[PDB]
Amino acid sequence: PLNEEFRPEMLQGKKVIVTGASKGIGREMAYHLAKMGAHVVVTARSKETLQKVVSHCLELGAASAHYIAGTMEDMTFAEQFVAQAGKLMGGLDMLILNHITNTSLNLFHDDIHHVRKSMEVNFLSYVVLTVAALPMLKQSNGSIVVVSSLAGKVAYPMVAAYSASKFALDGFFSSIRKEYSVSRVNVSITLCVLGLIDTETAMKAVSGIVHMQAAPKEECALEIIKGGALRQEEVYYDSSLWTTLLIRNPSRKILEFLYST
Amino acid sequence: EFRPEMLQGKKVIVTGASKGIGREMAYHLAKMGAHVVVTARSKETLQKVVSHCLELGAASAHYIAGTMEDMTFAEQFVAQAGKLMGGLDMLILNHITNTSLNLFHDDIHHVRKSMEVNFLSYVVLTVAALPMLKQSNGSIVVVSSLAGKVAYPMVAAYSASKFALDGFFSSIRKEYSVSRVNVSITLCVLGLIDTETAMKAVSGIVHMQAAPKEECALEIIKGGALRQEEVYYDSSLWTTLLIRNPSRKILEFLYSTSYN
Ligand SMILES: NC(=O)c1ccc[n+]([C@@H]2O[C@H](COP(=O)([O-])OP(=O)(O)OC[C@H]3O[C@@H](n4cnc5c(N)ncnc54)[C@H](OP(=O)(O)O)[C@@H]3O)[C@@H](O)[C@H]2O)c1
Ligand SMILES: NC(=O)c1ccc[n+]([C@@H]2O[C@H](COP(=O)([O-])OP(=O)(O)OC[C@H]3O[C@@H](n4cnc5c(N)ncnc54)[C@H](OP(=O)(O)O)[C@@H]3O)[C@@H](O)[C@H]2O)c1
Ligand SMILES: C[C@@H]1CN(c2ccc(F)cc2C(F)(F)F)CCN1S(=O)(=O)c1ccc(C(N)=O)cc1Cl
Ligand SMILES: C[C@@H]1CN(c2ccc(F)cc2C(F)(F)F)CCN1S(=O)(=O)c1ccc(C(N)=O)cc1Cl
Repeated sequence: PLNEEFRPEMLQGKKVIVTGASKGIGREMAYHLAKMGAHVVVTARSKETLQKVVSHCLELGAASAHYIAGTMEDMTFAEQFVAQAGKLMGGLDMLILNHITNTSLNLFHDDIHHVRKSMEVNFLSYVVLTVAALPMLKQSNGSIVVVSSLAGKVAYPMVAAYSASKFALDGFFSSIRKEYSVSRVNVSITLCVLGLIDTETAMKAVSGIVHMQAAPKEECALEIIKGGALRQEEVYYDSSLWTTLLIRNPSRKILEFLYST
Repeated sequence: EFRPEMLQGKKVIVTGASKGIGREMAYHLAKMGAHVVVTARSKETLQKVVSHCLELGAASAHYIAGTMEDMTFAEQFVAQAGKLMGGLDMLILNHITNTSLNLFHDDIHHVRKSMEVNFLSYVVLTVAALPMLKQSNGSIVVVSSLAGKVAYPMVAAYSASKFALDGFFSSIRKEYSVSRVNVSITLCVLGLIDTETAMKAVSGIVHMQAAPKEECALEIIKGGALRQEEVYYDSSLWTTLLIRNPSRKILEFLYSTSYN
């Protein structure tokens, strides 16, 4: 990690992809990234909402802003979106995996279809994008940024499929970080553990069932960008203070030393 | 609190029961006088296991062969097994897709197969079995690993699938508490075990102390009989000590009333 204080200029001229960027934290990240003079390529499914975002980005001072629309249910699209984004920017420094299949609050009864879709979109596609991007990311000694959640560190009811997929990201990407450590690949992996953030999709899905405070999505977004710029292993963000301090697991840090050899 | 008589006449399914810990588990069940239905892809080996379970004092022993890459087989395998045994008390999810030790190298197929077999089939099996278990106030036992709790290199796809199990099955465990479904869920976090397949995979690259699979198998069954939420089993007691996660227990307890 960059033993250093975050500077907005760290992101100037940086060639950055942001997925699920048509709303919520994805949008806000893209805007922040634009104000810092980044080249931004964004994706999502709705081209309409995507274009609007691209408008707002160019004004803000984005060195370049582009969009590509498609669904990450389709892995062939996943792959091509990254090569195409590479084109539009002339390389890739930071890859921001953020999109998720749309979810709500339910007791799991029989939806094996929602479980697979969550696994494919929330997780597998992240792996596809990662493979697509790794080449460019090695040359630029860039960064992968992976947005996760409290539900991907601890267990909560009514978010089973979602939690499995976030847990799966932890498992896969943490495991990959260590491989890059051994094989000396200089590409940072940052896992971001977000508590409730006030996106319009979250507050819609939380209404009635859950009473808890939502942290701003604007600071949430900056915080994720900083964690990746500074190449941290993990980032925690949550309105509370209780929360953010327990997330770190030193005993885990301890056992991961058994391999060291 | 545990005593072998707990599993006498209990109806039990063991998956991946043709080799390693799965075979050992079926054998313990047989001694204990359980009704057992076992599975794997190979009928030849399942046959050998079934006759052995009988010699060991099994109240009943039968195999059903098929691949858990097929969610239709998985889902019918449970219907068929349950109807055979007249019900079901315990479901022991244990099988995995063939895995070896290598650096992730763009092999997305392996990552997906691992999610399919290691994680998703466990869910289909569970859905299929839930009505019978609700009826018997039975139990689901999920066999996981250290890589399902912590990050290691050379096991990326595998860890992903096992982490998946923890996040999914712990989440549903909370759900049953609250919807008063009396079906226990046990996650078993096992370090290295001396199964032929583990031993062939983990060498001669490195090697730590392998605990014995007969012990492991039994601790898994015990964990399940006693309805515990997690079971840890490793060669080193220092390792077992470090597996537990109190911060998590608190974050889940805190946000327990958070609310409804
Ligand atoms: N906000 C929170 O309370 C909270 C809490 C914990 C974790 N997180 C994490 O934060 C991240 C963003 O959350 P959010 O609430 O901001 O998300 P969101 O508002 O629901 O939107 C995420 C984006 O993903 C896109 N998307 C949906 N399906 C897609 C698909 N099949 N292929 C490609 N893109 C797709 C959506 O755009 P389209 O509909 O146009 O496709 C959307 O822009 C997620 O990774 C989430 O897990 C958020
Ligand atoms: N042994 C260890 O060092 C270790 C460490 C940590 C965790 N674990 C956990 O312990 C459990 C058992 O491990 P193990 O070492 O005992 O495994 P194993 O003996 O090598 O084999 C597991 C079983 O799964 C079956 N199987 C393979 N592919 C299948 C498929 N596609 N569909 C249905 N069944 C299939 C195999 O039978 P067929 O080939 O005939 O299909 C076999 O009976 C696993 O969940 C593993 O994650 C083991
Ligand atoms: C309920 C929220 C938002 N959610 C989310 C995000 C984006 C969406 F689009 C939809 C959702 C969801 F709510 F429907 F799941 C994902 C899951 N979580 S979370 O991990 O941020 C979380 C935070 C705090 C607590 C707590 N009780 O302290 C519990 C949880 Cl699960
Ligand atoms: C290597 C073993 C056995 N393995 C396994 C089991 C059954 C199989 F069939 C195949 C494998 C595998 F090794 F090939 F993945 C699954 C993964 N693990 S483990 O999680 O028990 C483990 C134990 C100790 C260390 C450590 N070095 O401190 C690391 C790990 Cl990942």
